[PDB]
Amino acid sequence: AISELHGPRLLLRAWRDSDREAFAEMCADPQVMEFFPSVLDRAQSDALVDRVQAHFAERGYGPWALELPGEAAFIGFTGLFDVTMDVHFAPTVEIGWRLAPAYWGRGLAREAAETALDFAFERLRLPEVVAFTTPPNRRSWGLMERLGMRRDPAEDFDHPLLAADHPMRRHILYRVDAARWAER
Ligand SMILES: CC(C)(COP(=O)(O)OP(=O)(O)OC[C@H]1O[C@@H](n2cnc3c(N)ncnc32)[C@H](O)[C@@H]1OP(=O)(O)O)[C@@H](O)C(=O)NCCC(=O)NCCS
Repeated sequence: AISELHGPRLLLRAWRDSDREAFAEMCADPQVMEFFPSVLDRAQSDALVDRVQAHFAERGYGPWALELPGEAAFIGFTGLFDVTMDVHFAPTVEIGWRLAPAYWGRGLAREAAETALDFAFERLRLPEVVAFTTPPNRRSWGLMERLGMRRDPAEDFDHPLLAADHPMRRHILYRVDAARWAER
C-alpha cells in the first residue's frame, strides 16, 4: 500500500489532484532558477508529478507530498525514488526533496528526510540510500551532509539522462547505510 509517514510537524502522504496546482506554483516561482536553468510550466510540473505517482503506484513508496497540519495542505515533497538509470551506484534507492521557499529555514526538509530514512532502514530494510545534485546546489548537498550522508569526490559522475554539453551534467554522490543511520 502507499505508505503514509508522520514527523512531529509534517504528514508525508500520497499526492492528491489539488497538489498539482500548489506544485505548479512552486515550480513557476523565479526562486527555482537558483536550482534549475528555467522555471517550469504546468505541463512540465505535471510531467514530474506523473513520474512520482507512477513510482508510488508501481512500488508503494515514493517522494511523499509534504502536508503541514495547522498551516498548509502541501509545501513540496521529500522521499525515496528507485535509481534504475545506468550509473556505477545503480541499482539503488535515492532520497530527494523540493520545498516551497516560504517553508525554508525551519528544518522541515531535514524533518521530512529523517522520517523518510527512518522508513527506508526500519521498514524497507534497505542496505543504503543515496542522494545526488550538482556542485553549486549548496542548499541540497548541505542537507545531505547534515543528515549524516557522506560524499566521496572520487564518485562524481556525469548524469546519463542529460546530454553531454548540459551544464548540470556533473553530479556529486552522497551515501548513508543502515549502520551509520543508527549512530544518530
Ligand atoms: C534543499 C532544501 C530542501 C533545503 O531546505 P532548508 O529549509 O534550507 O533545509 P532544512 O530543512 O535542513 O533546514 C535548515 C535551515 O533551517 C534552520 N533551522 C531552524 N530550525 C531548525 C531545526 N530545528 N532543525 C534544522 N534546521 C533548523 C537552519 O538553521 C537552516 O538555516 P540555514 O539554511 O540558513 O542554514 C530547499 O532549499 C529546496 O527545496 N530547494 C530546492 C527548491 C526547488 O528545487 N524547487 C523547484 C520546484 S519545481
